[PDB]
Amino acid sequence: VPAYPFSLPHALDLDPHYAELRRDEPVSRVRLPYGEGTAWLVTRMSDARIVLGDSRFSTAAATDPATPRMFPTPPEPDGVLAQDPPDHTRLRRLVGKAFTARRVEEMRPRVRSLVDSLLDDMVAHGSPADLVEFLAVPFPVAVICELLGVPLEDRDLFRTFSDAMLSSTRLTAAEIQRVQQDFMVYMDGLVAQRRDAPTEDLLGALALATDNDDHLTKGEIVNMGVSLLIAGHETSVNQITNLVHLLLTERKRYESLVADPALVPAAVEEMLRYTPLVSAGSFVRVATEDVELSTVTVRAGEPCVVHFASANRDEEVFDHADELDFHRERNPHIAFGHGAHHCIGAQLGRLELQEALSALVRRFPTLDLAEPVAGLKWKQGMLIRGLERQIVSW
Ligand code: HEM
Ligand SMILES: C[C@@H]1[C@@H](O)[C@@H](C)C[C@H](C)C(=O)[C@H](C)[C@@H](O)[C@@H](C)[C@@H](C)OC(=O)[C@H](C)[C@H]1O
Repeated sequence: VPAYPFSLPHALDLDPHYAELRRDEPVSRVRLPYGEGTAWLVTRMSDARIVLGDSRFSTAAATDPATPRMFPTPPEPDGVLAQDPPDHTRLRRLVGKAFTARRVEEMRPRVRSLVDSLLDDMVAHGSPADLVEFLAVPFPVAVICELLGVPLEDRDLFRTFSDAMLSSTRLTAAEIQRVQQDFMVYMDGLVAQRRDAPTEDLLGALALATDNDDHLTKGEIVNMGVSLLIAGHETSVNQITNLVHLLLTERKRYESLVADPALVPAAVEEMLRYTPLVSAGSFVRVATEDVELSTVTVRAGEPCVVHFASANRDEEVFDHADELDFHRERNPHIAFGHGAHHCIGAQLGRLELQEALSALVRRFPTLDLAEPVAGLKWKQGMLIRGLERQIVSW
């Protein structure tokens, strides 16, 4: 009967319904915006983990246009989200060898230098300035270029492609396709260059063959490079803005990081959990077999959808879940998702946020929201929450 999403999202607030559903009906039936049929909506942490983690659920199935989904275009079956084991498991195994947490930490110095440069630009502009335009938008795409060892001259081409891939793209041409192909040929050439001469970047590592051993196709590598750019961009850009919003609207929080800069990483985790970056449910999971959740048993062929932010506010798991606490002992949030499809960029997402917050705290202890709160322009049509603009003063 009821439609999902329940209501239009306001700011980063959570719909009061979810909290009711956790208590009264953890697994509810719901009608999604675009597929045919009803689906199950999972609202609690244990259930969410089961749907995400257990092999009895398939994302590949969700590619059927008849299958319910949050977004208008049926999913592309090539998308790594839509990959099912064991082909998906191979991709993850191989890319996971190169995308270590150790490789990400080693980027931190170059990433610090990158934020510093962006902020210097913002100081050149003078207070007050749009933190979106100067920090949130440019920073993630630069970070990903660093990760792919793109030379500085060619980064222009990556920005255009990321902006063109977003559904909100202003240009919205027939030409988008022209950009896509132009970009694709470039990536081809970049991977071929890596095959000819090994580089220390993540493309370089993926290009290497121990030659008695498992490695990716050149075409697989190109496609993976595009996958990493797109997944990492939209989420990161808005997530930066969202953490800053939380920090400044109750400024006691930002002051807490000024006082103790070592608190930043803990704070980032807490804000990842607290922020409903994904306004809607999850990419759909269709049951290959009967599976037993908390309160209901899902029959094979029934579609499930997870709301990550609700799970993150589950009262069983988190004391004062509705409150924002940078001094939690444990924080097992699924802001990055869970199981097979755990965002690969989970470490590079954390790096990006920790480095943006630390830089702000270090260069601007006097940082404050210049735009009035009521004035704030939140993005309206989107799967992902974020501010169109965020004017700040220092
Ligand atoms: C704040 C930053 C980020 C957040 C909150 C985030 C969140 C997520 C979530 C929740 C998923 C899982 C969705 C599902 O399973 O239904 C996911 C998947 C993914 N994320 Fe992210 N992400 C972030 C940044 C990035 C970055 C920086 C990269 C890459 C550089 C990235 C690449 C991916 C990829 C490739 C997947 C696909 C998972 C798979 O099937 O292997 N994301 N992300
Ligand atoms: C990599 C990201 C990932 O973080 C996912 C989980 C974000 C949200 C929850 C989605 O999964 C969203 C449902 C996507 O799968 C697609 C609708 C797509 C159009 O959006 C996306 O393409 C976004 C960018 C995904 O590909």
